Amino acid sequence: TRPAHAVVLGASMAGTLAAHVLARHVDAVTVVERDALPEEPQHRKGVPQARHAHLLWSNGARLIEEMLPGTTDRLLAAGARRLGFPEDLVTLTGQGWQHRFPATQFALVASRPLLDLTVRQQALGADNITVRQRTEAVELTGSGGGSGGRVTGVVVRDLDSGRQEQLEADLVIDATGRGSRLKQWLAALGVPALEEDVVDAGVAYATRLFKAPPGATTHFPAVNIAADDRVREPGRFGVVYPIEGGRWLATLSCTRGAQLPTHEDEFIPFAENLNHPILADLLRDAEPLTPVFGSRSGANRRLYPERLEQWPDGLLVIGDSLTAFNPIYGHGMSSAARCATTIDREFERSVQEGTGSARAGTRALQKAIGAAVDDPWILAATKDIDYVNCRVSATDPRLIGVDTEQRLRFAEAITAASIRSPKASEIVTDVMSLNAPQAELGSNRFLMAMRADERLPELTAPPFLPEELAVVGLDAA
Ligand SMILES: Cc1cc2nc3c(=O)[nH]c(=O)nc-3n(C[C@H](O)[C@H](O)[C@H](O)COP(=O)(O)OP(=O)(O)OC[C@H]3O[C@@H](n4cnc5c(N)ncnc54)[C@H](O)[C@@H]3O)c2cc1C
Ligand SMILES: [Cl-]
Repeated sequence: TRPAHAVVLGASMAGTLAAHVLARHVDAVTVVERDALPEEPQHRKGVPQARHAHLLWSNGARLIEEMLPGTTDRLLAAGARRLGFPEDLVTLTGQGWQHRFPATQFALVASRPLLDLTVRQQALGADNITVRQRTEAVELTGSGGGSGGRVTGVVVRDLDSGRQEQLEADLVIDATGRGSRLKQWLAALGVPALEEDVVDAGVAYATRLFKAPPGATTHFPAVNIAADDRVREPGRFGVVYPIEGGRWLATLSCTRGAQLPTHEDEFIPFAENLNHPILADLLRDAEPLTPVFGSRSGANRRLYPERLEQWPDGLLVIGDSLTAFNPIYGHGMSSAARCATTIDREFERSVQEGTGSARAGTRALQKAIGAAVDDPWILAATKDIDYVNCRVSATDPRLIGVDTEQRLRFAEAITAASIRSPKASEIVTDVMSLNAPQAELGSNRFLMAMRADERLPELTAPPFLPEELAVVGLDAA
């Protein structure tokens, strides 16, 4: 019959959105979060990735705005910036500088603690949501393996008292992120292993927070620098994003085989060694506020519970626990929002009575969630699969059934069109913002746009406007 109590494990972006949506369809929702959740925008140990630059692409932003009206204005009122693409970015691709065409998509940029707080404030206020902070999910309860498995609840431990308690539930949602213990919980119930795809280019991140030149966060673009991506060499990248409070977040990254800064005096020289040194020129006199923070969470990985015949009833997996991506493409929060939107749109259809058990509904929900995360998976995996020394363990025929040399040729063509042809840039910006599938770049429509559109002359300098150079006090020469 119909769920009366849902338990959500984890209260970051995926779990907070999921709890909001589930409270609309289920009598009572409990949220279990290991951290204390701050009432001010502060970093916390359970989301260490929030130290690094975050873009909320228009796909995720619109889905959050639909679920939680007013959120976008609250973010802008608190200093977030709406960055139009490509218009508001100075971007060097492996094919040249991006012409700054009038924006066709956007992303919201704020410090990740402000985004998270603003969302929580909107989403966890409902009267039928109970948030248990400083509480750790320990294992799942129920039975697994052949025929009739079901999850009936969760063992939780209060971290202040050390006391463990059994939390019964009709539906359990794992939103505990890339560090989820899900595989261990499933093995303990007797559930067989999940199918999983990996495309792991060994990407790593190094980030410093800076005080920006006054006014740069409002009147100076974001800047994104990529390698010429010589076929046999690791990629190296850098981005500088404005966030609230007149600060710049600078995130440097590379793929397997290149070295990232780990000491502060190594940071600007890495940016100096990118294909164009502009990031170093911008940061050279900016005031650093933090040491270098690192991340090694850069692999693309995807679990396929929707394929497991022995998936247990009453269990859903969402967010980074289900699938996680190379952060350079910026889709994890959008993918989290898609998971919650999909639950919202499919919950009633899936749980309609008639089958006599929760199996049909659980499996139908997890199958719809699986379809919803396909776009960020195939985008990021396609972009990473041909890096030198990339580790590929995937069954996806879109990836493993195609000629590598053909894919490389396709990719250069798409990039070359996007930077200098406005009609191509619209379609590519749609895909890069997670609003059209990667498959659209192989369509008749896109190929025709690539062929028929004008192509502007190559840019020979970063396309800053004069008013922008004035802000940071640089000279075109
Ligand atoms: C370097 C880097 C840069 C990124 N940049 C971007 C970007 O630009 N744009 C974007 O959209 N995404 C970006 N991402 C991805 C984004 O951070 C995540 O997709 C997003 O946080 C959603 O993840 P989540 O809610 O599923 O899990 P997480 O955010 O990882 O949170 C999981 C939650 O579960 C809690 N938890 C864990 N274990 C337990 C337990 N046993 N019991 C209870 N609670 C538990 C944790 O404390 C945490 O609150 C980036 C990621 C990284 C690493
Ligand atoms: Cl991290």
